[PDB]
Amino acid sequence: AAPTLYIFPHAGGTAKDYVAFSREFSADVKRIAVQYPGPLESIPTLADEIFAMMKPSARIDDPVAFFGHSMGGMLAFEVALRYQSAGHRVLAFFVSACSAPGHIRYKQLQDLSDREMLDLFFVGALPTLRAVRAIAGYSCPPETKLSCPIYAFIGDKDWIATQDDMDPWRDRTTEEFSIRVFPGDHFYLNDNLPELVSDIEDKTLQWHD
Ligand SMILES: [Ca+2]
Repeated sequence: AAPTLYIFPHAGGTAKDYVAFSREFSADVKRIAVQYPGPLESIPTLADEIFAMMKPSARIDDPVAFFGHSMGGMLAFEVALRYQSAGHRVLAFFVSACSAPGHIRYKQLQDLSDREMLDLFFVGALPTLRAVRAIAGYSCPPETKLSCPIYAFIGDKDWIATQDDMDPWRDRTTEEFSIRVFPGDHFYLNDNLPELVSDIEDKTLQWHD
């Protein structure tokens, strides 16, 4: 009777990084921050794992919504697709600082995890390098779409993800699409937390009943 929002963190991001984000929401929305298990993994296989653990947390009748920042955007989209095919009620999908899924698969994911030689044109760089491998191996067919509205959010000074690469998220939905630009870089949300959350909450409760 109260919608539940699933929070998908960025590559290297934990559920603890999204405590401040979740705190900004009122009691009208339930928040479940996903914690990732962590040259063997892809976005769809990780989404299959997340979906298996996540499905029992909400009843088939329960209204659910998804939020993803950066890599979390690709995973949240993939888990939302699985929820829809399973017959769940997906209200909306909120994608932040994440490019729209590409249609081709790049064979640059067969490089060794010691990409230090190729990167030099250390342990702290491993999570970012593993994400590049998962992103270059991630593709989605043009026909694969959600039947719920998509809300895109981007930072004006983000070079990793721009309005141009976030715009094709409109083709990943059968319904409404909206894109909002906030001042900031790849982690713009830290400085725009009240306005971003009030926007997500308003839209989640709007589609809820
Ligand atoms: Ca805050």
